[PDB]
Amino acid sequence: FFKQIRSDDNSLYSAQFDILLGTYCNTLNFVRFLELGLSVACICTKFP
Amino acid sequence: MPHPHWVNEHLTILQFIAPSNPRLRFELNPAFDFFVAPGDVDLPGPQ
Amino acid sequence: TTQLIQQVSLTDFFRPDIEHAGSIVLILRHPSDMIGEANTLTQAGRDPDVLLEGLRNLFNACTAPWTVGEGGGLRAYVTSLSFIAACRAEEYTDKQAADANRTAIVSAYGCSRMETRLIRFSECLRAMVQCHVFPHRFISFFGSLLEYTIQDNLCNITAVAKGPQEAARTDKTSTRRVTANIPACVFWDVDKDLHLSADGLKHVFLVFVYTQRRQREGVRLHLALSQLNEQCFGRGIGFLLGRIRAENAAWGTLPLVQLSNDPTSPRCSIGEITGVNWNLARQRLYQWTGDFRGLPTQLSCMYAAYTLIGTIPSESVRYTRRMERFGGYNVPTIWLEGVVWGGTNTWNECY
Amino acid sequence: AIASEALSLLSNTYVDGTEIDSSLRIRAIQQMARNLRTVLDSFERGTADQLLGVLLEKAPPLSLLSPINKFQPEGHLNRVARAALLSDLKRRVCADMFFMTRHAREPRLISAYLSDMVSCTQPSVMVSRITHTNTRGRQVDGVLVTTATLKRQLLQGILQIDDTAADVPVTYGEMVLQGTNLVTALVMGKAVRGMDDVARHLPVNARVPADLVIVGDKLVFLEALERRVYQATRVAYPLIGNIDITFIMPMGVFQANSMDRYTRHAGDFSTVSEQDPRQFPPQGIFFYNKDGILTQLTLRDAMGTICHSS
Amino acid sequence: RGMDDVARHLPVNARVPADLVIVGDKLVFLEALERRVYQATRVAYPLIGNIDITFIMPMGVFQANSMDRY
Amino acid sequence: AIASEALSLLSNTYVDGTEIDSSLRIRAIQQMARNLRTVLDSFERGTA
Amino acid sequence: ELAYVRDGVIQFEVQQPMIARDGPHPVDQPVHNYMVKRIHKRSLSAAF
Amino acid sequence: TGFHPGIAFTVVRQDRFATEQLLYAERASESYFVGQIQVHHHDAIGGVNFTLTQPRAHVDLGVGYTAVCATAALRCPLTDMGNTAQNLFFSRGGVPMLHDNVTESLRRITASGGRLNPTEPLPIFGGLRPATSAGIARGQASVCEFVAMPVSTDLQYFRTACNPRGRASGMLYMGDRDADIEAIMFDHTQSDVAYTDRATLNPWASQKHSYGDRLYNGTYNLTGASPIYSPCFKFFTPAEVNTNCNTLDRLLMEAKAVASQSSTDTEYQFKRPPGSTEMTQDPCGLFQEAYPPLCSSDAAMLRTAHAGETGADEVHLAQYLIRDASPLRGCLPLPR
Amino acid sequence: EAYPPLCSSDAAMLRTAHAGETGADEVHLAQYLIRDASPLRGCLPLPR
Amino acid sequence: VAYTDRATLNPWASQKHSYGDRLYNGTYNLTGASPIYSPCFKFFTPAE
Amino acid sequence: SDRIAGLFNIPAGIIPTGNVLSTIEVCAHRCIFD
Amino acid sequence: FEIEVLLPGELSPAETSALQKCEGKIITFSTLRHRASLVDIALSSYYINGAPPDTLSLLEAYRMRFAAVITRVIPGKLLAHAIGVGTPTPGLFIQNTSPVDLCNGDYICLLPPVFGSADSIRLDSVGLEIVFPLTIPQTLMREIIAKVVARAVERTAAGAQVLRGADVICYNGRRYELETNLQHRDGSDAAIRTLVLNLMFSINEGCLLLLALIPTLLVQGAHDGYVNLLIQTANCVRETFPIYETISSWISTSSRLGDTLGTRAILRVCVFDGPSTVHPGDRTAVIQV
Amino acid sequence: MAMPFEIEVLLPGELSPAETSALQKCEGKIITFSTLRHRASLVDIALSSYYINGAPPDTLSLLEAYRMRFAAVITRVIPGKLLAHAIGVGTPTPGLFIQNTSPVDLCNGDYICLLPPVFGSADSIRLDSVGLEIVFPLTIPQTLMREIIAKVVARAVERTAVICYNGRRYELETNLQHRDGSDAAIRTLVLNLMFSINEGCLLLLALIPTLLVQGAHDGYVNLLIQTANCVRETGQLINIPPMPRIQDGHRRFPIYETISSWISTSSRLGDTLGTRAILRVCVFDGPSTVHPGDRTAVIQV
Repeated sequence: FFKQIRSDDNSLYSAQFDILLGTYCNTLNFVRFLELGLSVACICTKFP
Repeated sequence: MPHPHWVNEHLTILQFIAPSNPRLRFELNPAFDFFVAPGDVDLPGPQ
Repeated sequence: TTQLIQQVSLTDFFRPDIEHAGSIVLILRHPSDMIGEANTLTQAGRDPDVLLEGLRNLFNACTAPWTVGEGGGLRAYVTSLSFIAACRAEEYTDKQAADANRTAIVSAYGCSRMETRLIRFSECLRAMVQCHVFPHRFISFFGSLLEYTIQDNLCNITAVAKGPQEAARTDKTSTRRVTANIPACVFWDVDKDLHLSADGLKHVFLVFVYTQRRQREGVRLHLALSQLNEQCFGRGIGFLLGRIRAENAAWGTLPLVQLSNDPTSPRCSIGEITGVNWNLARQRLYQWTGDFRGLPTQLSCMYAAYTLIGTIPSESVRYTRRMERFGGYNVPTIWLEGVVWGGTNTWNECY
Repeated sequence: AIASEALSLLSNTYVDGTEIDSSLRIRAIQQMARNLRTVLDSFERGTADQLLGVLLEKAPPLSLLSPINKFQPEGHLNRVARAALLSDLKRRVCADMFFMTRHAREPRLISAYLSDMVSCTQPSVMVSRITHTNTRGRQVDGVLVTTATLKRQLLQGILQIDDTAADVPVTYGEMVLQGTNLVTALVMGKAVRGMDDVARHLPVNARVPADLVIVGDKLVFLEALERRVYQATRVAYPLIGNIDITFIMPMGVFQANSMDRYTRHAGDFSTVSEQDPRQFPPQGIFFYNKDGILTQLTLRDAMGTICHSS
Repeated sequence: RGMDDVARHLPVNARVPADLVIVGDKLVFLEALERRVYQATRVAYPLIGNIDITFIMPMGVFQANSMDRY
Repeated sequence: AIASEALSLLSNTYVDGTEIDSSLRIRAIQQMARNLRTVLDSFERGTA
Repeated sequence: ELAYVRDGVIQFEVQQPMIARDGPHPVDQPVHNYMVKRIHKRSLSAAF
Repeated sequence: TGFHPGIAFTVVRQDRFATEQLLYAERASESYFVGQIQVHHHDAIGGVNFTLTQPRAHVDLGVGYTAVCATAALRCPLTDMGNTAQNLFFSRGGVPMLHDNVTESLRRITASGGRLNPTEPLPIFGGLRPATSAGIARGQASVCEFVAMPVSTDLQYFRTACNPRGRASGMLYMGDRDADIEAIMFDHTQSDVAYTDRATLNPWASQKHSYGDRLYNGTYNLTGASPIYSPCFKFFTPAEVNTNCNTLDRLLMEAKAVASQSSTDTEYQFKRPPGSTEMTQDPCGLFQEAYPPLCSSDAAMLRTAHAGETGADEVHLAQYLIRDASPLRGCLPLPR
Repeated sequence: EAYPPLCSSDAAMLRTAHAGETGADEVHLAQYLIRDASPLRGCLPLPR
Repeated sequence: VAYTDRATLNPWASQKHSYGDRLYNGTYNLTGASPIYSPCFKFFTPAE
Repeated sequence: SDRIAGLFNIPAGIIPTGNVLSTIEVCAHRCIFD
Repeated sequence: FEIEVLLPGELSPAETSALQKCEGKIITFSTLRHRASLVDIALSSYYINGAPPDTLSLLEAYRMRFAAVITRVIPGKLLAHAIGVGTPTPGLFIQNTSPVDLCNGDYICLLPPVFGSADSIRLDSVGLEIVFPLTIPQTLMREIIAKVVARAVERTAAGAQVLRGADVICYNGRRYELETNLQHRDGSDAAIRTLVLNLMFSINEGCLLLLALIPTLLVQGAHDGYVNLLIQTANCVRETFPIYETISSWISTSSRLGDTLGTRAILRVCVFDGPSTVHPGDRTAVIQV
Repeated sequence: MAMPFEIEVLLPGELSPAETSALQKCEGKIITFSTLRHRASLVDIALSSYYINGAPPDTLSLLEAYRMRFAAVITRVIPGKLLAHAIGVGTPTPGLFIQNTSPVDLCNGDYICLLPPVFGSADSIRLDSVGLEIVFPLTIPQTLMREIIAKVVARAVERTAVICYNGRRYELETNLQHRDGSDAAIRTLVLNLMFSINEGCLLLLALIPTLLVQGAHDGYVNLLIQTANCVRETGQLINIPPMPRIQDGHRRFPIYETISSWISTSSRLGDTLGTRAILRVCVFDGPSTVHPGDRTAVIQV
C-alpha cells in the first residue's frame, strides 16, 4: 500500500472504530425425573 | 392428414382448462387465434 | 500387522528350502476339474482328449501317482513362480536371464526325474490353452514365502497374505526379516515401456499372456509394476502386445430400419402369430439365414489376463538386480523393497 | 462427540507450551464439560418420554372401556346382550370423538366425562412403601397428562385445585443379587428377589411445586409436560396424536321404480327450460372441501378403475 | 464495552403518575400518549394507520348449459 | 486356546456394580491357569 | 463517542437440551447456536 | 360425453385429523427397572465419538386396566377433503389387453382427467412413481376408491354408518367358533348379519372372487407394486384373527396402537415407509364402518335462502341429498 | 388473494322483504348474488 | 394448487405472454407514463 | 409353547410383596397373562 | 463391532435348538444399528414387492444390504459381528452353507438359494422365517449363474427346439449335478423366471441393434471382413425408427443388469493349522477382505 | 503401511481471507491427483491438470481422466496446508465422511460414482491470486450414473453421424468440443456390442415369436416388450429356419457359452463407458436420507 498526501487532508484524523456491545448466554433447567408429576404412575428400581 | 387437430370442439370447459390439452398453451388473446404452420412461406404458394 | 496362511502339501513343483524366503508362491487347483470343464468349453472341432492325455502323462512322472483322482486329500498344492518361469523359459525375451533360471532349477532340485517333469508341465499348460481352459482359472496368488519345515517328501508352508512384507518376523536366520524376491526373467515395468512417470504409488500385477495358434501356441507369466489402476492396465498391456492380439484375432478360429420404415412392407400382427404355418412364418415374412458359425468369440480372441496382488506405497520405487546363489548356481533376481500385499484375486481378461 | 483439532489439544496437557496454546485448552475442556453435562440430562428426560411411550400403547379408548365396565355382572355374556352392547358402542363412539370441542360452551359435561373417566379403571398394588402425597397427608391416586391448552380449559371452571405442593420419594429402590441368590443363579438357573427374607421365614421426601386437583373424589396430578421437557428439542410431544376416519359417498345411483321421486312443494326449483333437468339420472356428487370449498365428482373420475385391463 | 472486566479475567427511584393493569397473568403497563405528547403539535399520531382490502366482482358472466338457472 | 467372551473378560475395562461378572472372570482365570499348567508340563513329558 | 462508531455487534449463544431415545430413531447430540446482531444508527433534528 | 353406462360407484376416502389426547394413569401402573450404563466409542476421523447406552425394562402391575386415553379435542386437520382418484395403471398386474396400441391409448386417455398418473416413459426396474408437483396448497391429498354396484340400490344404506362391501363382516359378530368368521363374511346362502332381509347389497363386490374382491382383497396381491394407499384394503381383506384365543374381549386389545398405514410427509397418500414409527387410532377400521358426510347428488341443493344455514332436505325429483351422520357433523368450517 | 364484497348481478335480488336485513338468495334464473366474505362483513354503514 | 384439477380459470390472463400478462406485469412496463394506480400490480408481477 | 410354567411353582406363596385390592372377575381378562 | 438381536420369549424349545446351530451363518440388515430385532433379519424384510422376492431381487438386495456373521448365541439373545467395517477382534468363523467344498484360500461370496434350499428356519411361535445365503467360492461364480440360466432357457425352448446330460459343476475333486431327479421345478422355475426374461430381452436388444447399424458385417465375408473390422477398430485408427432411443435403452439396461451380477468377494478362507478342506456343514477360520 | 494414506497439499500463503474461507468449507469434497505422492501442490488438482493439448476438456475427456486418475477426499483445511485421504489403495480409513455434491438426494446404501459437471454450471472456486480454478466432481448414485452415461454416448454417436429421478426432471448441458473422445468411446461401444454375438444366440433369436405370446399372456413381460425397440419389431417381421445340427453337439452346450461370455462384457460396459463405484453410503446412526449439501458417512469399496 502507498499513499501520498500534500500539506494536509481530512483523512488524517477521522478515526472510526468497531465495538462489541456485549455478550450473552443462557442457563439450562436440568430436570430430575423423581420431581415431575408423571413419576407417580411407576415404581422405579435399580438393577445392575 | 393421417399422420388431426384443431377440431376438438366437443369438449366441455373442464376438459379444456385441464392441463392435458396441448391446444391450451395457444390460447392467449380473445381477439386472436394462435396456431402452427409451415414457416417462411409468404404467399398462397404451391399445391 | 499382517496375516499368514499355512498349507501342507507335496514337494513336486515347490521345494521350500532352495527357495529364498520372500519369493512368491502360487496355488494350483485340483487337476480333476480341467477334465470336467474341457468337455463343455473346448471348441467344436477339436479333440478334448489332448488335455486329458497330457494331464495323465504329467502326473505319471511325478511323486506317488495314487489318490491323484478325486478322494485324494494330500497332494501337490503349491508351486513357485520360478517353476512356471522355468518351464516356459523359451518364451521370455531375455534369454540370458531365463536360461540361467532354468538351468539352476533343473540342477538344483537334486533330481534326475526333473527336466522330464518340466517338459510335461509346459505341454500341459500349452494344451490348456488349446482346449480353452486357460491357466488363469486354475492358478492364483498364495502368499510370499516366509517360513517352512520339511520331512521326507512332505513340506509345510507358511506365507504372508496381507499387510506389509517387511513387518514379518522369521525367527530362523539372517536379520530375522525377509524381503520380496523374483527372478529377473518374469519382471518388466510397463510404466517404462509406456514412457510414464516415476514418482508415485505403484501396483503389482500378475499377467498371463496367451497366443492362439494351433499346435504351436504359447503362454508365459509376468509380474508387472505400473502407475495404472486395474481398469486401465488392460488398455496399457493391450498396446504392448499388438502382434499377439491381432494374430489371435484371425488365427485361432438385416435391413430392419428400412422394412420397419416402409409402411407398405409385409407385416404380421400380435394377434396373427400362429408360427405352426409353413407359409405364414417362412414364406410370407422376410426370410434370412443366421449362420452364426465360426465367428470370433470371447474365449478365442483372449490374449492376456491380469490380477492385482499388491502395491508399493513409496515415493520412488526402488529395485535392484543382485545375482544370488540359488542352491549351487547364480540367477539374476530382483528385490522389491516395501511391498504391501493386496488381494481379492479377480482376473480381468483382455477381450 | 469430541471434535478433532481439540482432542490433540486436550492430549498434550503436560507439555511446556505457550500461553496462546494453553488458553485454548480451557475452551476445549469447557466444551467437553458442557456436552457431558447436557448428555446426562437426556436420560432423565428420556425416562419421562419413555414412560408416556409405555402408558399410551397400553390404554384402550374411554368410549369403549366405560360402557363395558358397566356390565360386570354376568362376566360371560350370553351372545344376545353382547349384540346390544356392540350396537351401543357403535353409537356411543360417534358421540364423543372430540368431547372437549363439540361441547365447549357447557363446561359441566366435561367434569362428568372426567369423573366417569377416572372411575373406569382399577387400582394396581398397595406396596409397603412411602408414596406421593400433598402437604396435609392425603395420599394421591392418579396422573392426568395433557397438552398445555387442555390445562387452561380444565383449570378455568371445571376442575378444582386443592393444593399446590407435594412430597415425593427422591431415591430409587435397589436390587443386589448377592448371597444365596447368587449361588442359585450360577448353579441352577433361577433366583428370587427377597430370597434371604423367605429363608428367614423358612427414604426421604421433598416438597416440590406441583398441581394436585380433585376429580370425582380422588386426588390426581394435572400437568402438561410439553414445557418442562420436550421444548427446544426436536422430539414431538407424544400426546398429540392422529385420527383416521373413513368416509364414503354414493355416486350416480338412480332411485328405483317407486314413489321415491317426489317434491316437497308445488313448483320448487322450477326451471325456465321447458323440461325438468332433475328427472334425468344424476352422474356427479358434490361435497365440501377442507376449507368449505364446493368440489365435484362425476363418473368421469372412475375412468382410472373401470377402464383398465383388470 | 467491558474491556477491563475481561482483561482482568485473563439506580434511584422516583414516584410518577402511572396506570397499571393485570393482563392474563403478568403485570404490565397500559399507556396512551395523546395528551402528554402529540397534542397541539403538528405530528400525526403514529398509532393510527392504514390497511388495504382488495375487492373483486364478476361482471357479465353466464352459467353455461346446466340446471343452474332456477 | 483362550476363547473370546473370555478374552474380553480379561480386558481391563471399567467396573460394574455386578458380581456376576466378577464370578465369570474368576471362572475364566482358573481355566486359563489349568491350560497353562498342563501345557508347561507337556514339555517335561515331551523331552523324555 | 457515538458519532465516532461505525459497527456495533452483540453476541448470543444458546444451549439446547436433548432426549435419549431408542428404537428406529437416530441418536442425538447437543447443539450450540451463535447469533450476531448490529445497530441501526438514526438521528434527530431541531432548529429555532 | 355424458352417457351413464348403467352402473353406479361408491367413492371411498380416508382423511386424517391431528387430535389432542388426554390420558389417565393409576398409581403404580408400571414397575420400571433401570440397569447400568456402559459406554463405547467409534473412533472417527482425527477425533472420537461416544455413545451412552443404558438397558431398561418394564412390566404392568395391574390385574385389570390401569390406564385409559381419550381423543379430547380437535386440532387442525392434516389431509384435505379433496377429490383425487387412484389410477390403477401403476400396478404391473396380470393379463393385459391383446394389442399394445389399445392399452397405450387407454392409459393416455385415462391420464387426461386426473393428475396421479405415472410419467409417460415407463421404467423397467422402479415402480412407476408419479411426479413431484411444485406447490402444495391445502395438505396431503387423500385418494379415493371406487366400487361398482347396481344402479337402483336403495339409499337407506348410504345414510348411516355402513360397509362398502355391501355385506357386513368382522369378529364382533360371533358365537365363539373358529369356522364361523369366514362364513360371516363370504358365505352367501346365509344372510347379512346386520340387514336380515337380504344377503348382499353389492353382488359384484361382496361375494368371493367377485370384481371388488378380486380387485381389492389384499390376499390376491393385484396392486402390490402401486405406491398409492388403498383404503378398501382394510374392508375387503379378512382380518387375520389367528392371533386370538377365542376370547371376545380382544376388542380392547384391538383399539390401542395401530401403526400409521399411509405416509404422512409426501404430497400423496403412499403406502407406509418401511422405517416408519407413527401410531394412530382407526375407529372406522375396527367396526368396519364408514360415515356419510354432508354431500349431495346436486350442487345447487346445499344452499338455502338464508345465510349461515346449510340445506338439509332428503330428495327432490330423483336427485338426493345426504345429511351428515359423521362424527364431525359440526366443528368444521361451513361456507358463509 | 382477494375478497368479494356484498354484490349482486341485479338489484331486485339485493333488497329484502322486511326492513333491516340482507338478500342472501344465492341464485335466481341466471341472475346471481354473492354474499360478502371480506373482513368488513360488519363494521360498515348500510341503508335501513 | 388451490384447485388441483384445472390449470387456470381465465387462460387469457394466467399463461405467460398472454393478454393479462402483457397488460399489468410490471416486468414489461406498459402503463409507464400513466399516473393512475394499478390495483392488479402486485397480483401480476412475480415478487422477488 | 408354555415356557412360563415349570420355571417356578405357580402356587408359590412365599411372601406376598403387596396387595391387589382389585376385586374383579379376573377370568374375563385372560388375554393379559398366563 | 458387535450387534445384539434380542430373541423374544415364548420361543419353543425346538426353535432355540435350531438357533443354537446357526453359529456361522450370514444375516443381512438394512441399516447397521447396535440394537436389532428378529424382524430385521426375517424373510418378511426382503419382501421387495407384495409376495416374497425372486432370485433376481435377492441378487439386487444382497449387494445393497449390510452383511454380518452370527457369532455366539445365548439362551436370551443373539450376537453378530458386522463385516465390512470393524475388524472383528475374535476369530471370525463361518459355517459353509453350499453343496460344494471350500479349499484353503478361496474368496467366499454370497448367492441366493438356486438349488434345493434347506437352510430355512421356521419360527412359528412368533411367525417369521429366516433364510441364509450360500457361501460359494469365487472361481465357481461365473459358472453357476450361467448354468442355472442356460438350463432354464433350454427348458423354455421346448416348442422351437443328446437332449440332456451331465450338467455337473466339478470343484475340488468332486462332482455335483444340478439336474435334480424332480422335474417339477416349478416355483423355482418361477423364482428365476424374472431373471431369464431380462437376460433374453437384453441379449436380443444388443444382437438386433448391431445388425441394424452395420450394413457390411456378414456380406463382405463372414470370416474375412468381420475380423478385419475387429482388428481395425481395436485401436484408434480414424473416424467411424428411434435409432437413438434404442442404443441408450440398451446401455442403461444391460449396464444395470451387469452391476447386479458383479458379486465382489467378501471373505477369505484362511485357516492356520487346521483342516485344509471345509466340507458342507463344517466351520473354519475366516479373515475378511 | 497401517495408517491411512495421508496427502499434504500445500496452499500458497498469499491468498485472500475469503479465498481461504471458501477452502475451509470444501471439507468432504473429492479431488484427484495424477500421481500419488505425499506432498502435492495446488497446481496438481486445479483445472490446469485436466488439460488435453492446452485446452479445457469436454465432458468426455474429463470422464476418462476421472477413471485414469487417483482419488482422494479433503478432510480438513488448516491455515497452512490442506490434508486429504486417499481412497482406493489402502483400506484403513475409519470414520471417513463425504459431502453430497449433487442435485439429487442420496439414500442409505447406494453406491457412489462421480460425474464431471453436466447439470447446469459447476459450483467451483476461482482462486484469482495465483489464477487457478478448481472444480470438484459430482456425487451421483450408481443406479443413476448409468442413465446419463448412456444418454451421452448415444448423443456422441448421433453427433458423429432430460432425466427423471424420484419424480424430478433435469436437463443436461454436456458438450462435445472436439471429435476424438467421441470415437474413442464409440469404438468401445461397438466392440463390446460385437463380442456378445455367438453361435448359441440364434436359439435365443427363435424365441421372439414365443416371447411375443408370453407378453400377451403375462403382465411383467408386456412392459419389457414395449421398451425393446427391436424385439417388438422383429417378432412380427423376420423369420428364421431351424438351426443346423451342433458340431460335436453330443459334448458341448452353446447357450452356456453365450450367456457365460455375456456377463463379462456387461460387468465392464459401465466401467468403460463411465466410471466405477468407489464409495457407498453407510450412515450407522445419522439421518436416513441426505439432502444436497449435507455430509454423509461412507465406506470405501
